[PDB]
Amino acid sequence: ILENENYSKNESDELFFHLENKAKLTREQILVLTMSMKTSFKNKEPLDIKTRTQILEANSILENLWKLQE
Amino acid sequence: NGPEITPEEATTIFSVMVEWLESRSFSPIPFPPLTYKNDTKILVLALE
Amino acid sequence: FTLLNRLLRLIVDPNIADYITAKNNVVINFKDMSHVNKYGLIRGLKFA
Amino acid sequence: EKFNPFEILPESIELFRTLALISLSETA
Repeated sequence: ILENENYSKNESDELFFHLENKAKLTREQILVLTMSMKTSFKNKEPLDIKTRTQILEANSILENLWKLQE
Repeated sequence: NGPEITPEEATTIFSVMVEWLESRSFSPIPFPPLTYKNDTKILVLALE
Repeated sequence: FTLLNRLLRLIVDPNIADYITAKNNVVINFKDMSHVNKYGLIRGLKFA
Repeated sequence: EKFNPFEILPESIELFRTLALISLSETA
């Protein structure tokens, strides 16, 4: 969700709703993502294609392994 | 009902402090060191 | 508190912020009655 | 039972091979 270029425009409340709906969270976790998003997270440079490919490949096999364990 | 702040309001609140402390060029308070000058002078004032 | 631990990590190293945040839960007892303090602040604390 | 233990055989050596990964081949 956080690397998606579509939400990255700005001033989109979509973020909080795809957090709550997509990757299950509770409000106390959304607030932490907001304030830590401000302190640490940095939108100045988007990631290189290399790390995006690697990341997607990892999310794939982690999601799939979790599905198998379930 | 859980917390009443909600993320969109916590955002507006947190940016204000972030910008205030960055504009003030404020260094965060560290953790008191094992070797510290004023430890004694802080204990006294505390304990009394 | 979920807002306090952040606003404090701005101003202070996290170990003191966590102490200050967890120190306010405690449990509150008056004779028979007991409740854990989730929400409000306890201003009977020296750092309050 | 034999086809299933065969799939199991490739699965254990596959996973133990995956624990050695410290990647496109092992990815696919």
